[PDB]
Amino acid sequence: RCLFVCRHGERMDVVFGKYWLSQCFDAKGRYIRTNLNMPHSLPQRSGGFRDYEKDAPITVFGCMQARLVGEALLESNTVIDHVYCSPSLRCVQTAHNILKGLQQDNHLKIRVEPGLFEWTKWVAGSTLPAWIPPSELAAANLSVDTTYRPHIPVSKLAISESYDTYINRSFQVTKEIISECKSKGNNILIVAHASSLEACTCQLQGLSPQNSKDFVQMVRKIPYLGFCSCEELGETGIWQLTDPPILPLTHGPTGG
Amino acid sequence: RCLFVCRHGERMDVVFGKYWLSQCFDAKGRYIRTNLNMPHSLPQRSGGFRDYEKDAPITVFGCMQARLVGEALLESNTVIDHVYCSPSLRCVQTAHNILKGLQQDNHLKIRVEPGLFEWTKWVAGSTLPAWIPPSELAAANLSVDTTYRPHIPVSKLAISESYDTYINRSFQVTKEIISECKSKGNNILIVAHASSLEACTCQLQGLSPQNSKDFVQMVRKIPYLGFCSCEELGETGIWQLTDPPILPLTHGPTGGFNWRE
Repeated sequence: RCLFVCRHGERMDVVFGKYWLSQCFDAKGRYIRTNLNMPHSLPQRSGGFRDYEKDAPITVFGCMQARLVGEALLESNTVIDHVYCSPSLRCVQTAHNILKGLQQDNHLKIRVEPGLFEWTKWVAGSTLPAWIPPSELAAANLSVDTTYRPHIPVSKLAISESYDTYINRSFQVTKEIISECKSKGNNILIVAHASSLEACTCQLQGLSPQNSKDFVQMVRKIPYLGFCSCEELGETGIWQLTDPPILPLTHGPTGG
Repeated sequence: RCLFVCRHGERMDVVFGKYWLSQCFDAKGRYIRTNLNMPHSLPQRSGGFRDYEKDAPITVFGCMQARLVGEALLESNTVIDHVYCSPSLRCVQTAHNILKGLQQDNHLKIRVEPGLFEWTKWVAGSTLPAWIPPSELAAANLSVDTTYRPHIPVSKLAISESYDTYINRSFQVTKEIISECKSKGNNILIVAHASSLEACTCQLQGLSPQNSKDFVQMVRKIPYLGFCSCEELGETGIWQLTDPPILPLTHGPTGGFNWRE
């Protein structure tokens, strides 16, 4: 009956900049944090830590943003039956932290859906990020479903894809998600990107999509852990926006 | 040995603005939070919620900033022997949350020192904030020492004091703190305001205070939980700024549009 879509939390490569790896990895490739907003450790990646550069983790405070949202869901008695995320490490980690907040991290298993990845035009670099595969994510103590069959496998995503291609895959993927969850629980959570909130829901509400210009402008409105909800109207496959089951989250920078 | 001075955590009245009380208290004075960065509850105050007007609490994120600082101190095996704070609720709550991170919120008792309050020129009106007295703080789940006799009681703070008066009293209170702790511990933590980092340590180190115009520019640069450290050279009474025993803490805002639709 309800679909919840939310943006990942605060990024290491935004707080500490594009050259963040320079401030936490030494010449031998040892992780040595230089700020309390950096995690105590980062999982070992199969391609080495240089894989972090196009696929950075959330910060300590990004983890907290996510946890507070999970706690809010719990306090509102909002049951989540199915949870999906983009393959980006920041989305997987946001989902895992929401599950911790919800006290469901030992029960729900996150379905990693490469079809939830953001518009690949925004991939900062020549090629797609070396996403940590679900088996390795589960090994890094992220509550991921290793058996989930993705609607768009990683190899079916195209670098620098068109806007129309991006929009199309969002709606199709969302519809496939809704369909497979249909008989098996009421509420679905998708943890993905700012673009996902617009792209996953636009045609779902029966609205016409916007040009890439209006789209990019709408995407800039979404805060970290920005959270929206839809409710299915009868059948139709038309969903209508609803007031979210939880309060919004707003904080400033450490500043100074 | 070491003197640590830090700024309080993120303020409710900064994030949610001057009129935050109007947002979260109804006409009957019931607190109803409207954002996940607002605490689940707030302490009852003697004069009702309007006492918050000039004395705002920290946010959920402010509590976490302070907790992480306390956790970091624990991880560096930095033992805090005495802890003082400004009588401002934001400073008291910050110090309490640091003690929680430090796992000392049952052992250390915070010494509320009105002498650590910021420059009184920054208080609007002709009256000081209605600070929660130490007895009522200890009662409101904040780990304060009700036995502590302040160096500068509330009554001894001047309304709209001059810059050099603020700088002098900061110097004087810090020396008095240092002196009373000498027999009993090695490390002192002061939890206060942006202005406190320089005001408490400048003359201690024999450095000249900046003019009040340069000072204010310097002050706005200090982040929430910004943390500095002075160390004493044996029994000389000579103090010098040192690298702090912990890492800095930096994060951004939620971003996007503050308000939609």
